[PDB]
Amino acid sequence: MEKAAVNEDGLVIPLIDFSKFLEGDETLKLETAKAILHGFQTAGFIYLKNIPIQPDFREHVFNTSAKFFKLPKEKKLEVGWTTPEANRGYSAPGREKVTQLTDPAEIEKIRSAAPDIKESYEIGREDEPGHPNPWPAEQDDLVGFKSTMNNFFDQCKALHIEVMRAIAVGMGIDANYFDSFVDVGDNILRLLHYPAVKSEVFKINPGQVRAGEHTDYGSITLLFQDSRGGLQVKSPNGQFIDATPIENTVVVNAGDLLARWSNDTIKSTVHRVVEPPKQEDVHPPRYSIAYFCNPNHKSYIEAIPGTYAAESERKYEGINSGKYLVQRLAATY
Ligand SMILES: O=C(O)CCC(=O)C(=O)O
Ligand SMILES: O=c1[nH]cc(CO)c(=O)[nH]1
Ligand code: NI
Repeated sequence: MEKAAVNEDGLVIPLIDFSKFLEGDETLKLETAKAILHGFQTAGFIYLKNIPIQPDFREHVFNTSAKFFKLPKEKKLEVGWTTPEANRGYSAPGREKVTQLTDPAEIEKIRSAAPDIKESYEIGREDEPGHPNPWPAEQDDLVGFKSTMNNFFDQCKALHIEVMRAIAVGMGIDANYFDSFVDVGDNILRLLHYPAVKSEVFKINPGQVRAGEHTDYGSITLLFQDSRGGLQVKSPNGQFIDATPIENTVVVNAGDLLARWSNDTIKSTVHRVVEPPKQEDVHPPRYSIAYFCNPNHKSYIEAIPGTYAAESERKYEGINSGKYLVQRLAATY
């Protein structure tokens, strides 16, 4: 019913008014839920507008994130990312080093490699046994950092549950089917800062990007982006298409676990972040926030009802959600 957020090269990413799922009469609620599902089943991406998270709070959260990344290099490494099983803390991709152990076939590539021009900080739920968040010190500009981000984590946690309900309603299964699979909130709030960079850097280092192509791992990802642009989604014809920023929208995409969970009725689509499409000498800083939603780590993941007719259509063996994720997170090391 809304004009598509993206409509190019066979890639159609719908723009959906989420308040119509939450506040509509039964007919409108079903129409919206079906629009949401259909978006996931085709593009694997949707844009939501009029979500319960408020614009001025989102802007406060973006300012708060920007204050963290202005912190000195040493203060950010203090709260550094440790292990894949914690998946919490600060990181910036380093350049790989040639060493005595390295194979000479790889040396030409290692020297030419260009790491993503980004830095990140990841926050998990506060009360996970054995995995506390490495919070920075609450002083000067970072007073309120914790309470703000925990607040935002819980609002995104609520939105996750609501988007899965829309998926359930659109599938015509029990509206609350996913609740017990996602109620723990084993999610990851990834704050991202892509620093100001000269456009010539992308010519000097050919193949250089802001974020490498990938699929996300979990159920869904709530992606809040600023107005800079650069996010691209891969079309059915194999081309990366610009996911244009639209004010007060959240870009929502399915991850590999939901794809598998859905018996591949829902798509998990390749995406990346390159230079903004506009031509300029210097690209200003880009801020985004990726809230990775996952099934409960304890959840066992096998085909959702109504995603297959005969058992022979089930493409995948059952897996534990938690184990799967750590394998994805630990693979690159
Ligand atoms: O920054 C963005 O717009 C996308 C980042 C992303 O896809 C990710 O962190 O997984
Ligand atoms: O926890 C994470 N980290 C990174 C990704 C992909 O960028 C993901 O999907 N989930
Ligand atoms: Ni991603």
